Amino acid sequence: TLSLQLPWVEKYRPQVLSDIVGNKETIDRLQQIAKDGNMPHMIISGMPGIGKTTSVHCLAHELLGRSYADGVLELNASDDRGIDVVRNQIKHFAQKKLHLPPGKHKIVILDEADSMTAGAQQALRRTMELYSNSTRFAFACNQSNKIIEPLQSRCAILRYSKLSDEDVLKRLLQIIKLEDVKYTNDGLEAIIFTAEGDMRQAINNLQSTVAGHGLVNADNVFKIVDSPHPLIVKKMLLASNLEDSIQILRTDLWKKGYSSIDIVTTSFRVTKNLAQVKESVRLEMIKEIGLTHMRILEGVGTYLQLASMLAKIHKLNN
Amino acid sequence: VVREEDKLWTVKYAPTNLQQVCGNKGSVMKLKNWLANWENSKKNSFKHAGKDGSGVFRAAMLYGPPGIGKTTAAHLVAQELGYDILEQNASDVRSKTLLNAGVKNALDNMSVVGYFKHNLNGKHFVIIMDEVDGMSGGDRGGVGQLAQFCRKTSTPLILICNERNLPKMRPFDRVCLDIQFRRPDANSIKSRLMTIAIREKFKLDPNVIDRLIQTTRGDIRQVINLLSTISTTTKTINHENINEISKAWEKNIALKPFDIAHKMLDGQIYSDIGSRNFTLNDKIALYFDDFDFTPLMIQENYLSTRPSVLKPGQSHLEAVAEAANCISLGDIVEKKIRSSEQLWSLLPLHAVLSSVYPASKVAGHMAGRINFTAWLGQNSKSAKYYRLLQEIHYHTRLGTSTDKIGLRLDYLPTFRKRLLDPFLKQGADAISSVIEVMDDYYLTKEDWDSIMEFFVGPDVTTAIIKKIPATVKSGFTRKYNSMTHPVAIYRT
Amino acid sequence: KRSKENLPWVEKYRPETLDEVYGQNEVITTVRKFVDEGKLPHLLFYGPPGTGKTSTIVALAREIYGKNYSNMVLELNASDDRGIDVVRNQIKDFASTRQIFSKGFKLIILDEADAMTNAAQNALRRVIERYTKNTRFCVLANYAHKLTPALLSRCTRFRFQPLPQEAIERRIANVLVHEKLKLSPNAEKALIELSNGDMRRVLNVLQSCKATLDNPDEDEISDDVIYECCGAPRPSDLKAVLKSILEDDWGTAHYTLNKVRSAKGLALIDLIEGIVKILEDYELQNEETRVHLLTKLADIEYSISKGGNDQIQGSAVIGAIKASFENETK
Amino acid sequence: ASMLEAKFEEASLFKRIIDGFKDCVQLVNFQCKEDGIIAQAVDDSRVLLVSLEIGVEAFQEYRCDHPVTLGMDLTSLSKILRCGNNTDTLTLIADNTPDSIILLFEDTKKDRIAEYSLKLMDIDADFLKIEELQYDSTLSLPSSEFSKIVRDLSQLSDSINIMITKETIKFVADGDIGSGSVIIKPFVDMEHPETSIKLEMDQPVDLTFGAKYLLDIIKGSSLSDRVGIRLSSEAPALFQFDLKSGFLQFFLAPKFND
Amino acid sequence: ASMLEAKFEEASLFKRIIDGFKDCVQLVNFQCKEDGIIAQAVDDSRVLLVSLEIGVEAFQEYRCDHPVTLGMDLTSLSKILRCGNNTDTLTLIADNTPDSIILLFEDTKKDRIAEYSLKLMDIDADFLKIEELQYDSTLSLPSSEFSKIVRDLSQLSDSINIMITKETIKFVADGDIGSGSVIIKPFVDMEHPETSIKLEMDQPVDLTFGAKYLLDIIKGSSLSDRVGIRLSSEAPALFQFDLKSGFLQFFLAPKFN
DNA sequence: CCCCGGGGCCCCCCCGGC
DNA sequence: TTTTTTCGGGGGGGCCCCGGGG
Ligand SMILES: Nc1ncnc2c1ncn2[C@@H]1O[C@H](COP(=O)(O)OP(=O)(O)OP(O)(O)=S)[C@@H](O)[C@H]1O
Ligand SMILES: Nc1ncnc2c1ncn2[C@@H]1O[C@H](COP(=O)(O)OP(=O)(O)OP(O)(O)=S)[C@@H](O)[C@H]1O
Ligand SMILES: Nc1ncnc2c1ncn2[C@@H]1O[C@H](COP(=O)(O)OP(=O)(O)OP(O)(O)=S)[C@@H](O)[C@H]1O
Ligand SMILES: [Mg+2]
Ligand SMILES: [Mg+2]
Ligand SMILES: [Mg+2]
Repeated sequence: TLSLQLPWVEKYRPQVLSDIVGNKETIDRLQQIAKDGNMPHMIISGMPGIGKTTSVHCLAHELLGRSYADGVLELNASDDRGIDVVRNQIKHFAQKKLHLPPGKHKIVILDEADSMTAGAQQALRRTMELYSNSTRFAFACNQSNKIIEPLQSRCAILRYSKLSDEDVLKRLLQIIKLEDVKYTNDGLEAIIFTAEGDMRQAINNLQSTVAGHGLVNADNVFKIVDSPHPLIVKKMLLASNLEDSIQILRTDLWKKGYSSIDIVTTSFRVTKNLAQVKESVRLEMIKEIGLTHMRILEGVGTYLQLASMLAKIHKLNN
Repeated sequence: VVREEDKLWTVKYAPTNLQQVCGNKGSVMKLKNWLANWENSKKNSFKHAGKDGSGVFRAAMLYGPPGIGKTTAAHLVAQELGYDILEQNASDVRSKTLLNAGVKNALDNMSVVGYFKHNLNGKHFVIIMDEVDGMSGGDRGGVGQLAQFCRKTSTPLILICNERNLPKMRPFDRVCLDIQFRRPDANSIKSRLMTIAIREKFKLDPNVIDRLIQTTRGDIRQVINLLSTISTTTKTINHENINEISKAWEKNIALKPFDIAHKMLDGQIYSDIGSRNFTLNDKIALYFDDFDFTPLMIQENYLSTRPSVLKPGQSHLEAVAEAANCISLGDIVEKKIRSSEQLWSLLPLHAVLSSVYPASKVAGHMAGRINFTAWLGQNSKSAKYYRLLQEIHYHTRLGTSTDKIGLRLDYLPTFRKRLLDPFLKQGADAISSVIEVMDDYYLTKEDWDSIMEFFVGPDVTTAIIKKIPATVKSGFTRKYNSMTHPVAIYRT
Repeated sequence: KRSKENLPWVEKYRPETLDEVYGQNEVITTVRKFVDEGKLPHLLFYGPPGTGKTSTIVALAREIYGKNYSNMVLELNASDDRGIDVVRNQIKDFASTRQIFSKGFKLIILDEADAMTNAAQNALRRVIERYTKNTRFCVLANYAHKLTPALLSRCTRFRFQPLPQEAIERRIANVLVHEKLKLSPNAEKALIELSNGDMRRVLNVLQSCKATLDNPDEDEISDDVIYECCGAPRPSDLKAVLKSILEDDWGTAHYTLNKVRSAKGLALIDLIEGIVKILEDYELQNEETRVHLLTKLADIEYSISKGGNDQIQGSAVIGAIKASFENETK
Repeated sequence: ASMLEAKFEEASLFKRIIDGFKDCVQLVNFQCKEDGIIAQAVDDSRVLLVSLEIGVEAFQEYRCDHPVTLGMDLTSLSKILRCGNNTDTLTLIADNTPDSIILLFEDTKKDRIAEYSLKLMDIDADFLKIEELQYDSTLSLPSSEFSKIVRDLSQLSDSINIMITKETIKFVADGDIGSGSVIIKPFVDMEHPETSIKLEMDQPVDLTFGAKYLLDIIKGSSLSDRVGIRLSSEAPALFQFDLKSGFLQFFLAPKFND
Repeated sequence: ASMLEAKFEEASLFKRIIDGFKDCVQLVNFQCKEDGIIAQAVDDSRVLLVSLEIGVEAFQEYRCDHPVTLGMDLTSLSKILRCGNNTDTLTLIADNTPDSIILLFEDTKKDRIAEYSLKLMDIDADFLKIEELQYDSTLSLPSSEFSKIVRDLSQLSDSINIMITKETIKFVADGDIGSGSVIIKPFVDMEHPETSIKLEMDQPVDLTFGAKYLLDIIKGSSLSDRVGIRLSSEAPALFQFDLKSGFLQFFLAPKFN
């Protein structure tokens, strides 16, 4: 079949700021800016799939109305954003003459700005300062640290947080009512639990479950979305008896096709974020995990190495 | 044409006069005095230093943290004295070729716009090279060209940067008059903040201003931006929202090496409650703020603390030994990372082995001042001496039977008794004999001097050589220069 | 390239249609359902080597486009340059342009995407998002830790399990029918045991076993043939070595190990691995025994991986097992 | 020098033919048979299809016993062809089960022989039938004018939109610095029947194409004085340059309208 | 398309004018009044000033209802102008308070029209009033001779010194690799009045100039066959190229003594 | 026959985890 | 209160030289 069904993440992409769930204070501030005007230079940072690009695009659209095509310059990682681009194309756009309503300005949307080089960011400083009377800059990124401090000083920082389960449930129920999707409470709970606050992941998983099995229940959802292996690793590391940990390693991870490198990296991350355990014990476990990781990187990616790592961790925890 | 209500406050309330700039009054006055006496220094060829000592520098270098007002201060001092400004920034191309083409021709050229506009100094150029820190590159980046121009220029030159303590700024070590801009005090900025709040018609508590200034870390521009964004919706900045505003606008600033070392070696963060507040992820991120120097600082400063995390029955020396062992393991991991395999995925592990774990084993209160790593200079000195040893060894290859290490450990102590001791004992009469030995091994006077520096401990030749009468050394030099000598490596 | 019979069995038996992919019924059924109703999302196939990921995606491409799929899909792998410039130009042009031949959607297959740099993966995000209406992406991977979270968020994940026993048996039966070969039940059991869920190993070992027979038309492949061609220890050898280690003195154990190894030139690594597998089923009273066994045997394996003295390593294995089991008494 | 022997009386014609599409594709399969040579290639981005045909009337002599497929890298072939003078005949030679192709430049007047060998490559490409389609609009115009228009419009945007309406052909480009639009109308001059613009329209069309691909395509103007453009909605655009015996065709897919 | 309509009979003239000084300045303000077009620009180094005047007589047609200003990036303008044929009539079209200008290339022998739109730039610069100054020395020489002299002396030194004295013009380019000296003697030829070197000399002058600015200036040699040079003791040197109805002037600030 | 535009190498400079 | 090692990738400056126009 040569036909394609439009993904719901695109079919139901919010078109106004009112349709964005979560981060109520930030969305309210953006709505106030849009209604009033005089948008300042801004940087929006957050985790994947929470509504940063959506928020920026909605703000630009509602601010510029019919002048969106002429007054918005969008550049992302898929485009060229080198020093030459910043020095010529962005500067030309900033210097461009364009009559706008009394309190509107041209907008440069640098999406995924954390991937820009230091030279381009340095070049942007004087362009931002000189033409602030007609152009304003909006950055969207996952890691705000990558933005050089001089740019951060000129921008307003609007940090986004993970969406709560309530907002995810609300959006999922809205989409279900729109699409007439048969569902059960356990299915939605499983979808939300596996999404981990990522709206895009939740919507994609729901659509995949509906396409593959129709009924959105726990069984079908788990048949589509696998159990997060980080939780399996956390269970493995916190097991009381070494036999239980070895059984988990052999049955839930090794026989499921997970590579040793993935297992060791996940173990390192989970041990790092294991606040329940004392810091010194975590440091010892991290040392052992690093030894095993180096051994695996040298090419000995066997199950015996992982079993030995588990045994050493068990000895440490005793 | 542009309505004043559509302008950013940082533009609306920009300092229009040198007396309107808050803070760093001393540096501003120093820059004003230096630029006002540039002609007087020129008449003296920049030789007679003045009362302030700013008479031997033909170019000023303003540096400080972001947002203090360096650019505005430089521009205002330029205009007040009547000069014409030729400003460049990272938005322009400033490579070797472009620098040699555009700005090189303006360092001694009259200003046509200055001629047409018309003070006695309105036809001259004050070149302001802003954002020199952004001049990415080495020899071709133009940084070296600007350093050279700071040594040769017929008109005043001003360079503005942020991090002067950067390797790329080394060519400017001593070429310019340094001028520091520091985090302005809260009192200086409070008047302007109150004025802006009054004009913008929103409630600002005078006490809250101090917390706001602390949040931005002395960044006036960021303070005004925060004020604008807060007043957008919340026009009542009371004491019930100080924490929320401060936490929403806390700039994420990468700590500097000394600050990283001080924070990592503090014993509070390694306590149960301190660890709960400052987590292990936070410590790893602190390492990642500067992963090239953090391990070096930890290694340098992990023996100069009073620990507060010692275990019952553990002494300071045992904790130090454990930290040293983990530092060695971290060094091995680092060797693994920077190899042909490029195993950068082990970088987090290194963070734990090189910095976090040893620091946690000796964390406490600093017993002194945080010192910069001494390994870099020692490594450079070792490389220099190894190059000298290689040169000496390959000069004497035809006569000896050994490797360079064998030459250092065995041959040189005996060479000393035939090269230096006879001068100390016989005096001038030891000249010819010494040269004879120098001829048998293709040794040059430079080789003699280099050899005389390798010795350590009880056989250091510095004072001994310095004590030789000048007549003997002069005779040695003259006799060496007045005769033909053999050559070993006759490259053609 | 004369005929299909001049190809190695791994390539000669590559599945051509989804119906020939075995051991992945869940994934195959789900993807077939997606394709039938035109509801194909962006796909990620994560799995260990030789499970059928590339075969499955190529078969899906054939199912969608037909015999001329090669000119209707954009396939890139580790052997090709996939830098940021390639993503910006070639992938972007393919994703934003109509098909030359048909009027259907466009498929991009980034095989071995875990070898792609972070910059290219980041550049791919907006390409994937912007052209979803007419383009779909398929990513294939063995190591998920090399994939950026942003890319993972945009794809629906399917895990290819290690091939179950039954799929391997059925594929072996097909191969035996095609090649006119006889396989004994014990030989099949040993082949499945040594495969570890990888079809390529099964096919290579079977081809070697066929080459090892004097008269393949009538001669049958037995477990002895499998062990000889693969040069692997027999279960009896492992059991005898373990019994000698656990029940005899040092001299007898050393002599038994040396004799067993020298009889067929076995490798110490294979003996260690087989003994570890056997010991994994032992019910041990004390956990310290298992801890010491695992740690010491892992150390010996790591040392062997770098070379060293074989005799010292074998004596180390014997001593480690003896010392570890000394703790079971009390 | 037994199976395939094909002599170009002028060695420059083959060089021009190769140069017409060497920047579009790299690996090309040449199928030589009794009635001449054919070739089909697809660009790496799979957006452009190049189809070349040369009949036996284009050779001074031509002999092929059985069909032969020669896989070549066009860069190496262009390098070899650049080593031949314009006054030398060029013979292509191939044998049974060939691993190489021989290019022989002969200058009888100077009695100069220059023989080169190019190793063949195994390309698994099956000639895909370019099924004929009843296009909505078909026009023909001098190649030089089309090249000039394409080059001028490529300076403004990376996409060029062609609109065919009753008695009008419009090329439009929109970019960061500005926009441009060139409008032409069918015009016939009996005095000089080489500058004429001919159009036959059945349904108006509007299609956008990448500028880089058009820039690559216009490089075939050195082969013919005229270019024929066939456009139809829901089908690739065909750009044909006619040779003495054969032709060079470019099938370019339009950009998705979304 | 009502406010400003300026029809050049030949599109080549405007392209030549732009190419004359597009390599010295980048963003230029063209003010169109009821008399013609005036443009003033200053290079990045603020050392060279470019003045351009085109009168109403230089157009096939000209109609400007109200005075207008247009800020243009010369790079984009040249890019557009290269799209016109030699035998094409050019039309610059603008409306009230324009955000863009329309360049129309029209052909009469062939019924083909090419319309381009150029986006205008917002340029904030101060118009310097260049009052007339009685220069000490006036010189008129063929453009080719001056261009050759400048290009010959440029590669020797980054700076060129012109000394005008009684019946003598000396160009010296002493540098690092070597030195160069070229002496021109005023003379008049009736057979070829377009080759004469004319010098009106009042006070001796010795001025040093940057070589790159002379290299940029010589690019205007195409516009005018003969270039004029007006020099003073310290005032900027004026290099003028005449145009059928108008002129292109370069004011260059001399190097300080 | 000579000058100018623009493709292609060549050389050097900086990053690298979550 | 100052300043190091290696592949591979990516970027950016610098020529070089073929081609095409005049
Ligand atoms: N707050 C939200 N409300 C409604 N839909 C959302 C929200 N966030 C994400 N989505 C949905 O998921 C899709 C993707 O959202 P995005 O805005 O692209 O997330 P993102 O923050 O830009 O992810 P990254 O950082 O670029 S990987 C949207 O089209 C929406 O359909
Ligand atoms: N000392 C100051 N007094 C008053 N306003 C200041 C001061 N410093 C900064 N500002 C405000 O912030 C704006 C920018 O000041 P700048 O002169 O650009 O500081 P800066 O140190 O040069 O910033 P960098 O180093 O280029 S990031 C000014 O227009 C003022 O509105
Ligand atoms: N499910 C399967 N069914 C039948 N044969 C298989 C299957 N999986 C692998 N094979 C066989 O092994 C060969 C390789 O299969 P592939 O599809 O290439 O596995 P793969 O997972 O893509 O390998 P990687 O990830 O590149 S190491 C096939 O040609 C088949 O002969
Ligand atoms: Mg996004
Ligand atoms: Mg500044
Ligand atoms: Mg594969």
